[PDB]
Amino acid sequence: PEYQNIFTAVQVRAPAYPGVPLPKGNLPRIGRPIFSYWLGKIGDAQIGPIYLGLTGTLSIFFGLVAISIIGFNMLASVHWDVFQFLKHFFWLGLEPPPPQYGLRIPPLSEGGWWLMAGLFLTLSILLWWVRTYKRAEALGMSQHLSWAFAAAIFFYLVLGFIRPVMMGSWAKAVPFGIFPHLDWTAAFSIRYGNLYYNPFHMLSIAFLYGSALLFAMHGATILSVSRFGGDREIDQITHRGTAAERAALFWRWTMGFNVTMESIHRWAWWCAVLTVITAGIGILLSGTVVDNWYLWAVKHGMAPAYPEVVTAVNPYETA
Amino acid sequence: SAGITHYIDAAQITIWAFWLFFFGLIIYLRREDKREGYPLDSDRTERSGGRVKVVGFPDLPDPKTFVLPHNGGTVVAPRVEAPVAVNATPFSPAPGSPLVPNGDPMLSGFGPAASPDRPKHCDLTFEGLPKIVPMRVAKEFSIAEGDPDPRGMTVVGLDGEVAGTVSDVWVDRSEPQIRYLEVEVAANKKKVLLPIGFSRFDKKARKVKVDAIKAAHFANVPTLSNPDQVTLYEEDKVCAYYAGGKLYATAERAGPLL
Amino acid sequence: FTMNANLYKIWLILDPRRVLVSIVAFQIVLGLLIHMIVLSTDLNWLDDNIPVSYQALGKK
Amino acid sequence: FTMNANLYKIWLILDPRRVLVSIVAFQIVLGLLIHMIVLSTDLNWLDDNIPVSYQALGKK
Amino acid sequence: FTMNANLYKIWLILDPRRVLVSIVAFQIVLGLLIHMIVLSTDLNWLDDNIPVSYQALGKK
Amino acid sequence: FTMNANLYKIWLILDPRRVLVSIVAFQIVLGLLIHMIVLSTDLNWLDDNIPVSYQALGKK
Amino acid sequence: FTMNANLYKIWLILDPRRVLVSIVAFQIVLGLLIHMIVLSTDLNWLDDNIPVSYQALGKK
Amino acid sequence: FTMNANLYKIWLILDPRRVLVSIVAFQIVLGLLIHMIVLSTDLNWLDDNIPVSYQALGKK
Amino acid sequence: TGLTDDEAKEFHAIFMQSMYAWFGLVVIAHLLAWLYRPWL
Amino acid sequence: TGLTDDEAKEFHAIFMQSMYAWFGLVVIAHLLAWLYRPWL
Amino acid sequence: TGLTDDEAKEFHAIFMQSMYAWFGLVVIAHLLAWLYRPWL
Amino acid sequence: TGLTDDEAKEFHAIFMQSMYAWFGLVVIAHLLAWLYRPWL
Amino acid sequence: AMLSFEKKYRVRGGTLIGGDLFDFWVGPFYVGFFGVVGFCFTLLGVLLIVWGATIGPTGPTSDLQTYNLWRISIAPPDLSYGLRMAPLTEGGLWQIITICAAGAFISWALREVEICRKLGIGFHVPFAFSFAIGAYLVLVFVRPLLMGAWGHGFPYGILSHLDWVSNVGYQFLHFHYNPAHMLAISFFFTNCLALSMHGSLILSVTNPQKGEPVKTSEHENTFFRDIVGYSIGALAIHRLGLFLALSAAFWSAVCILISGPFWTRGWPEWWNWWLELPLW
Ligand code: BCL
Ligand code: BCL
Ligand code: BCL
Ligand code: BCL
Ligand code: BCL
Ligand SMILES: CC[C@H]1c2cc3[nH]c4c(c3C)C(=O)[C@H](C(=O)OC)c4c3nc(cc4[nH]c(cc(n2)[C@@H]1C)c(C(C)=O)c4C)[C@@H](C)[C@@H]3CCC(=O)OC/C=C(\C)CCC[C@H](C)CCC[C@H](C)CCCC(C)C
Ligand SMILES: CC(C)=CCC/C(C)=C/CC/C(C)=C/CC/C(C)=C/CC/C(C)=C/CC/C(C)=C/CC/C(C)=C/CC/C(C)=C/CC1=C(C)C(=O)c2ccccc2C1=O
Ligand SMILES: COC(C)(C)C/C=C/C(C)=C/C=C/C(C)=C/C=C/C(C)=C/C=C/C=C(C)/C=C/C=C(C)/C=C/C=C(C)/C=C/CC(C)(C)OC
Ligand SMILES: COC(C)(C)C/C=C/C(C)=C/C=C/C(C)=C/C=C/C(C)=C/C=C/C=C(C)/C=C/C=C(C)/C=C/C=C(C)/C=C/CC(C)(C)OC
Ligand SMILES: COC(C)(C)C/C=C/C(C)=C/C=C/C(C)=C/C=C/C(C)=C/C=C/C=C(C)/C=C/C=C(C)/C=C/C=C(C)/C=C/CC(C)(C)OC
Ligand SMILES: COC(C)(C)C/C=C/C(C)=C/C=C/C(C)=C/C=C/C(C)=C/C=C\C=C(C)\C=C\C=C(C)\C=C\C=C(C)\C=C\CC(C)(C)OC
Ligand SMILES: [Ca+2]
Ligand SMILES: [Ca+2]
Ligand SMILES: [Ca+2]
Ligand SMILES: [Ca+2]
Ligand SMILES: [Ca+2]
Ligand SMILES: [Fe+3]
Repeated sequence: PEYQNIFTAVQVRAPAYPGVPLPKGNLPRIGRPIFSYWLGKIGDAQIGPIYLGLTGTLSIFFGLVAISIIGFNMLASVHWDVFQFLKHFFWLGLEPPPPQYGLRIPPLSEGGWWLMAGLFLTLSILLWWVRTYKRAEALGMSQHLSWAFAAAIFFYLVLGFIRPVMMGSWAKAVPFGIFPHLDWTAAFSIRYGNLYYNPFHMLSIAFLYGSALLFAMHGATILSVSRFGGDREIDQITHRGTAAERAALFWRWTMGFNVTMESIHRWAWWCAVLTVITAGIGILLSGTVVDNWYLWAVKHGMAPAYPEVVTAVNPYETA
Repeated sequence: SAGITHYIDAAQITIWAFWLFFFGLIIYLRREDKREGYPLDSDRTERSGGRVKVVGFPDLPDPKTFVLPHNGGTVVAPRVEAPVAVNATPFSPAPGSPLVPNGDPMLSGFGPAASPDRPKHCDLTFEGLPKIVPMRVAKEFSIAEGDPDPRGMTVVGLDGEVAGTVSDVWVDRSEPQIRYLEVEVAANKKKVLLPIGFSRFDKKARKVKVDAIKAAHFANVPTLSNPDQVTLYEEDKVCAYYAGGKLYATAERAGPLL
Repeated sequence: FTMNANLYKIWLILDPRRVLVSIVAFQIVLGLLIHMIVLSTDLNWLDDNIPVSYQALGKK
Repeated sequence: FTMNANLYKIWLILDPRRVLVSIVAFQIVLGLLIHMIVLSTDLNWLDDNIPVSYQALGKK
Repeated sequence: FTMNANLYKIWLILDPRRVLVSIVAFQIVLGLLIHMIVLSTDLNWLDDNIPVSYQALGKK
Repeated sequence: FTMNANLYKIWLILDPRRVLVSIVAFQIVLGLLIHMIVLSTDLNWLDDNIPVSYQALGKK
Repeated sequence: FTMNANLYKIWLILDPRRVLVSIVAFQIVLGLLIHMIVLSTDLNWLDDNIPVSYQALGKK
Repeated sequence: FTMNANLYKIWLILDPRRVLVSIVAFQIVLGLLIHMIVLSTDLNWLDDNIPVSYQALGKK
Repeated sequence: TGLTDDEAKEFHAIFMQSMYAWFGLVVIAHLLAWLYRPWL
Repeated sequence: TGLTDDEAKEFHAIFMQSMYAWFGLVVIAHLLAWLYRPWL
Repeated sequence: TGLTDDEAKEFHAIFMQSMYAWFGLVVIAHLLAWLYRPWL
Repeated sequence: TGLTDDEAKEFHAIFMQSMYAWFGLVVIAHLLAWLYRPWL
Repeated sequence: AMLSFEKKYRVRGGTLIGGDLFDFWVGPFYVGFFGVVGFCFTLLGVLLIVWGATIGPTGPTSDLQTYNLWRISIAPPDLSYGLRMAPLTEGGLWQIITICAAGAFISWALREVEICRKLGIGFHVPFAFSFAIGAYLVLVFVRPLLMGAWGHGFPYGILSHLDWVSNVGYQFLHFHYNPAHMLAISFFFTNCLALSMHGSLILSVTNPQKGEPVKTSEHENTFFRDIVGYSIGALAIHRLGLFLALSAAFWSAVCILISGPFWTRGWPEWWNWWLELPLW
């Protein structure tokens, strides 16, 4: 346990905290809290209780159907031979409906199960979003999490709702497969002229990167200032403290400007939530609005120019 | 992004739609980034930026209103805070130059040892009891089954010499954890609190190593008003004292290495 | 409802509100599911066969 | 109508507020999802048959 | 009836809340994991043999 | 249970509850696991020979 | 058996409950493992050969 | 117990409890790893040659 | 738990009526279904 | 656990009759299908 | 632990027995199994 | 550590011995193996 | 110009090299030894990067030489020179400029170091920033070195360094199958999943519903305990994050390094070791 506020050297335990009182109508928490010395050596040790109401139960049950369907077909292709199942797991996956069905409901064989397990996974998330909304207002909390989770969901549906349907073919939808879905994103790009030139795709990376960047700063800074109680952000947001009182000066002296203990968390939010925002878009545009982002770039004089040390002929025009 | 445009299409009709929202959001943020600190104090080096300006690109925002919980006051952001005090003299009449700590920098309360006057009250839990308290009050808290007990270990010091021995540790009701250590200085025989952040463990020799300040410095550590609860005011002024050591506990530290 | 007699005792050990929500939800999926698993196979009644093709008399 | 005399009590164990707005949504999606399913595949009341003129005299 | 002799003492170490709940789950999933896999199997009933293809007849 | 007589001792260190429940699970999965594994390559009464005819004959 | 004349001392440093539960699993896994690996290439009595070919005899 | 005279001292610095269980994990893993690396290439006794294709030859 | 035999029993019938209500509402669903397009 | 011998034996009994309730309703289930579509 | 020698045997005996009920139950299962489709 | 010279010797003896028990077990298989497909 | 609470922190000392000399503040920034250093690299490179836009692929009069930020590019020398300095024109610029990158990045960290040394804060930030720099030291030094050619580096072109990422990527076919690459990716995603979660919660407890007080850590814990059960902890997240962030980069560094020096075949194929396992 090296102390750079990395691992809690000495842990202590108190009676299982059954969460704070909820409002009327909200079922009582369930689950006997557990304690883990190891886990707790990372952060908190106590576990649960967990809430589970209508939306919750309706969700945990819903999406649990999709997962089954998927894992089922997977173990199905392997001819129910677990041996080869745990072998080709990565490869195994529930493929979408063939283009010879458009959007029509295909038979369980040719793409059916996918669609089904899809809607069950589509609503499973939409429903889960409400589940979170019910956990916010029940605690007088705001909906910053729902707003974000929403954004993510946006891009999630772009991969099936808004784009595929806008294309008129369930073929342009990601498959239920660890590896095969990697090929999806692998093919999509190839199909649309290289996402490197797709504007939104870049903007989105700036976030996948920025995101990682900030937390690398914040998560760190808070620790570096964890000495002066820099982890207790809440009472810091209310009445500024010494932690946040030097915590900024650092950044200020280093990069010139800075933000407040609260402020930053707002940047982080928009630097992360905006990630998928530029995600669903960059994909909502591809296939529909644009078809070849390479020529699209050069069309606007984007694509860089390189000398010609290597070039190939074209047997088509020739022959 | 080109100065002149000869091509028009939907893809690009949405891109700019973003940058506008972006150029706007970045401002929204900036505004918030000024709810603590500004306005500035001097003019050592005339605000630098592509476009100077009086106080940044975005005008200061409107004071937000924070309703603390029960039995609490109210906070506003931003707020007009009265000027602080500097117990240091300018190393040079030239702007920007640092300020040398007067007297013993270990307690000059400047820079590393310098801490703002936090509310001379105490943080509480959801119900209303002082959040951070000593185990001598936390009748429920016990050392994790297995993890070695701190209560009884001898708190060593920077120079190595022993400064005292732990008599108790302060746990946190709100967030189960150990935040402070009720250390019993040998010199003054007083009882000062020790922050986790500076508290290091050596379960082998039953000690709580500290590179912050020397064993002798543990003597005049910002005392606490009520030994049954730590005040936010003092709490922040506490662990700040140790910080000084991080840069004053030895002339060599502040001194260059090369 | 004959066996209902002895079955009444269950309420004393399990929270009634649970078996209700767990089931009101359990049926939700099952229903949305069946019409689905069925409409996708045995008979896609909506637009697979009868009635009068919305494509034939439709598209034309 | 038989069990009708004994179901009003359903309001002593299930808070109304939550059961109302919850379903208000329950249905919102459901129906918003029906037109959905029916429109994509079953039949396309707008583009399928009539009025044939809009796009027959439109696409031309 | 044979084993039912001393098997009552079981509930004395195994809570009923446990069994009741897990049992439902197992028997639920387990069951669905049968019509399911078996369905996908030859003896399918929805669209395998009979009702003999009427879709083909009625549709067109 | 012949030599199992002396084994009585096992209970003090092999917690009852745990041993029973846990073990009850191991089989649950295995039971299916096996049936699945055998059902895979050896012989598949579900899709191998008869009395299955409705599947193939009934289809075409 | 002799070599074990002093082997008793083991239950003094090692934790019985642990050494037990551990092996409880190790052989549990070692076992399912082997059957698995052997049944893979060596002799796959399932789909490998006779007694009968319910599949090659019954299928065809 | 030849070297048991001079090397006894080893246990005073080496915590008996750690090295014992630690080494245990090793060898068993080394063993399972070896069989693995060997059975795979050198000769896959399970699948490689004799006794005989009882399986492939015996079946078909 | 958290209830006695009295309040419990009552719940058993009241909901039971609505329960079979399902077995009935869905039995009429099938019986009229099997009538329309016989399955199997 | 959480109970004594008394409450224990009572549960087990009713709990059984409820289990044979299944086996019978399921065995009769299998059989009805067994007659219709013969597996194996 | 948490238990003593006296009930150590009682839990021991009740559980051991049942275990053999399944061993006989399933051995029989593998019996009708071999009867139907012989394997190996 | 956590002991002395005397007690340390005791463990060294029981441990060491039973160890050969293994090498003895290993070699015999290495050799019963080398009997079969003498690798190389 | 200082913040309402800046003056009382601008202490003298805590310098690594020649501090007293440059020990001062220029506006909201700090200089010191490393302060001047980085600058000496900034303009010496930033301008060279411009000189590249000026000059161009072949010449300043060429038709290739452009100023479009998108088309701008500063590619390294051929793989012929390997570990040799190529003509400033034919790869020289990149080579030199890059040497300025390390001088800027590293110094920038070192500068942060003593900066923290003054605030008596933790050296987390810099140590964290190290990884980023380290990752760079891999995409230009480590990798190229084990490849025997400074030409293996990536072009300094806003969009130009994307192609270098496409080729080197496909150079191993479907670059999506890289173990380290995948792993790393997960982290980048987890991280973003963390931010979207952390930042959100804070704002959701310090700015609750209308007519509501500022929630406490008492809620935070319950909140995530009612949606998924467990709550990592206050600083825990600030730990977890820092972890993900670094881990994301670390595993990535490995990701590209292994690609080439430690593997020439196609990544998709590497996974075969799992297949050719005597178990299936
Ligand atoms: C990591 C693997 C590849 C790589 C793959 C990608 C991919 C894939 C993408 C980028 C993208 C970007 N990359 Mg790159 N990039 C690499 C290494 C670098 C290095 C480097 C020093 O090593 C730099 C400076 C950049 C810089 C950049 C930005 C121009 C652009 C925005 C990213 C972002 O938002 O991050 C988060 C951080 C911030 C927003 C804050 C700071 C970043 C600023 C905005 C960028 C300034 C760069 C500037 C033009 C350099 C000259 C400065 C002079 C003083 C003028 N890349 C390596 C070789 N890079 C994205 C893009 O759109 O490219 C066109 C994109 O999609
Ligand atoms: C492949 C060739 C055959 C075939 C050959 C076999 C063989 C051979 C066997 C089975 C067995 C089983 N088969 Mg079959 N089976 C076939 C086709 C099928 C089909 C089908 C749809 O086609 C189905 C659905 C099944 C279904 C089943 C299961 C009913 C049964 C597995 C029980 C179990 O896992 O207990 C798991 C165990 C436990 C949960 C707990 C342990 C049991 C203890 C003793 C009792 C519990 C005590 C407890 C502590 C007290 C509290 C009580 C409650 C838990 C609250 N078979 C084909 C035709 N089948 C097995 C069987 O019947 O065993 C009797 C078996 O050996
Ligand atoms: C390759 C050609 C041969 C072959 C050649 C060899 C060779 C050569 C060797 C083996 C060995 C082994 N083979 Mg072989 N083997 C073949 C085919 C097989 C097949 C098979 C399915 O086909 C199997 C399952 C095995 C299985 C095995 C293992 C039994 C054994 C490795 C044990 C081990 O790693 O312990 C791991 C170790 C430990 C857990 C602990 C260390 C032991 C100590 C001394 C005892 C523990 C002390 C403890 C502190 C006291 C507490 C007691 C309890 C732990 C509580 N072989 C083919 C036919 N096999 C090895 C062997 O058996 O040597 C004797 C060996 O050297
Ligand atoms: C598959 C072949 C047939 C067909 C066969 C069947 C069969 C067979 C059945 C249905 C059933 C349904 N069908 Mg149909 N159906 C077909 C085509 C359709 C089409 C279509 C567009 O083509 C549509 C829109 C529907 C629509 C529907 C739904 C109205 C209904 C789903 C009920 C349900 O499970 O709720 C899920 C359940 C619940 C939410 C809870 C359970 C209800 C309880 C008893 C009441 C709640 C009590 C509560 C605690 C008290 C408070 C009340 C309020 C919450 C305040 N069918 C085709 C033609 N359909 C089911 C039905 O409606 O039976 C009556 C049914 O059994
Ligand atoms: C065909 C193309 C291949 C491919 C080929 C490659 C190749 C080739 C590489 C990667 C690399 C990476 N790829 Mg890949 N990749 C593909 C598809 C993907 C997908 C996807 C969803 O499809 C994802 C998420 C990723 C993700 C990633 C990252 C894990 C990794 C970049 C790591 C990093 O953190 O560098 C962290 C950052 C840096 C090195 C830059 C250092 C930052 C410096 C110190 C700061 C700059 C400051 C600046 C000067 C100031 C700006 C301010 C201005 C003054 C205003 N790839 C496809 C399949 N990928 C790279 C990698 O593995 O790197 C290890 C790599 O080399
Ligand atoms: C695991 C580490 C994560 C991380 C952490 C991190 N980054 C950091 C820090 C930390 C802790 C800082 O403290 C520092 C910072 O912002 O301090 C205020 C920083 C920083 N992270 C930055 C960028 C950055 N980080 C990235 C990634 C990450 N940063 C990781 C997720 C990425 C990418 C590619 O995803 C980028 C682009 C900077 C904003 C900043 C460091 C700024 C700095 O020190 O700049 C020094 C140099 C100059 C200003 C002048 C450069 C001119 C040279 C003479 C020429 C060099 C040429 C260059 C190589 C060409 C680039 C061309 C491209 C456009 C193709
Ligand atoms: C074509 C054309 C017409 C051109 C015109 C050109 C013209 C006019 C030019 C003149 C203008 C000029 C020259 C401008 C130069 C401006 C320059 C050089 C600025 C240099 C500064 C610089 C490189 C800054 C980099 C900043 C970056 C990229 C940061 C990335 C991370 C990020 C999103 C930061 C924003 C939010 C902040 C400040 C986070 C830091 C931060 C973190 C991370 C905490 O954890 C924390 C905890 C508690 C309190 C505060 C903080 C805190 O501030
Ligand atoms: C009165 O007493 C009271 C009641 C008070 C208290 C307590 C009573 C107790 C505690 C009674 C306990 C009874 C017990 C504990 C009986 C236990 C017997 C056990 C646990 C026996 C376990 C033996 C396990 C052994 C010997 C395992 C050996 C495994 C080996 C050698 C494995 C080798 C594996 C290899 C080489 C695998 C290779 C993998 C492949 C083949 C894939 O490699 C190619
Ligand atoms: C003082 O207060 C007093 C005590 C008076 C109480 C007042 C009480 C009141 C008002 C109480 C009201 C209670 C009510 C109204 C309760 C109503 C309850 C109902 C209607 C319950 C209905 C239950 C229905 C059940 C449990 C149905 C179960 C169906 C099952 C298990 C179906 C299984 C389906 C399967 C396995 C389907 C599989 C599909 C395939 C085969 C495809 O899977 C592969
Ligand atoms: C007042 O106090 C009172 C009277 C209440 C005390 C109460 C006492 C009570 C309630 C006592 C009750 C005791 C009971 C009921 C005990 C029950 C014991 C049971 C049911 C044991 C069941 C055991 C089932 C077993 C052991 C199955 C074992 C299967 C094994 C180990 C299979 C191994 C399989 C392998 C390795 C398979 C490999 C498959 C391949 C290798 C082919 O996969 C590739
Ligand atoms: C047998 O299984 C057991 C019981 C052992 C359980 C084990 C299960 C396991 C191991 C499951 C493993 C699952 C895995 C590995 C899944 C991996 C999934 C991956 C990698 C997915 C990747 C991407 C998926 C995407 C992008 C999915 C998008 C889905 C969409 C957009 C669905 C949209 C659905 C819609 C719009 C439905 C609309 C309703 C209709 C069709 C009616 O509207 C007309
Ligand atoms: Ca595919
Ligand atoms: Ca049929
Ligand atoms: Ca058959
Ligand atoms: Ca066979
Ligand atoms: Ca050889
Ligand atoms: Fe934070």
